[PDB]
Amino acid sequence: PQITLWKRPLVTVKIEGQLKEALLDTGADDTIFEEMNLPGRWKPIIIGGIGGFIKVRQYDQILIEICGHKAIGTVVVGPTPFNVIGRNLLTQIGCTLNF
Amino acid sequence: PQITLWKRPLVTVKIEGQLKEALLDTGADDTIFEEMNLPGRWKPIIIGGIGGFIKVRQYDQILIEICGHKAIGTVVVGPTPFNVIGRNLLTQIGCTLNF
Ligand SMILES: CC(C)CN(C[C@@H](O)[C@H](Cc1ccccc1)NC(=O)O[C@H]1CO[C@H]2OCC[C@H]21)S(=O)(=O)c1ccc(N)cc1
Repeated sequence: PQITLWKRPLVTVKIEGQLKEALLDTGADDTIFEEMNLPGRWKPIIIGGIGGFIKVRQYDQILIEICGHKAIGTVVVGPTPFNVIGRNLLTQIGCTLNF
Repeated sequence: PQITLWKRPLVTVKIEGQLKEALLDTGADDTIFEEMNLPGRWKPIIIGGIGGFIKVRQYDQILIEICGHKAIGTVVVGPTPFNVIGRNLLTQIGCTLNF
């Protein structure tokens, strides 16, 4: 689909059988979600944004189906105000900026 | 232009006669740059990110020429790690996400 930027680019996402709405974020290198359980071993890491840093649990080879397109990649879980689909998964679905 | 997301979507921008590189950020509602001087009256405001909040000076009707395309809108000045072009200005240049 083509997505204008007049409203937040939110998309419905299915992850580990759960339905969530996530932000298509070209400014995010990685994907981060609110607190939730995920398969596989995780490593505690820290990510930095505008105004500070947060501790998060890193998961690898996580399946996400975002707006009907499937992708596997690293997914980070922590206290984020919004679920963010970062470039690590945007590339997988063939997402591009165009103007 | 078409912009894939394998690398950071950095673009060269001219603002107040200054040359800067800025991040095309679909996850940012507003545009914010590192410390710099700008015309017009400003109001101190606060913005929130992934790991906290920062105090910033808000400027309205600021001209930016991003990749050769012109836009006027609110520009926020504060301690951001990267210059970010938010949706308030992305919409003006006709920026869209496509997949
Ligand atoms: C630090 C910047 C490069 C911005 N980043 C992505 C960006 O889209 C965030 C994504 C985002 C969105 C909502 C809340 C927090 C973070 N938005 C943002 O910070 O914008 C702020 C300025 O305009 C305001 O609009 C809301 C946020 C404010 S980030 O959240 O910190 C980030 C950094 C690293 C990773 N792996 C993932 C995300």
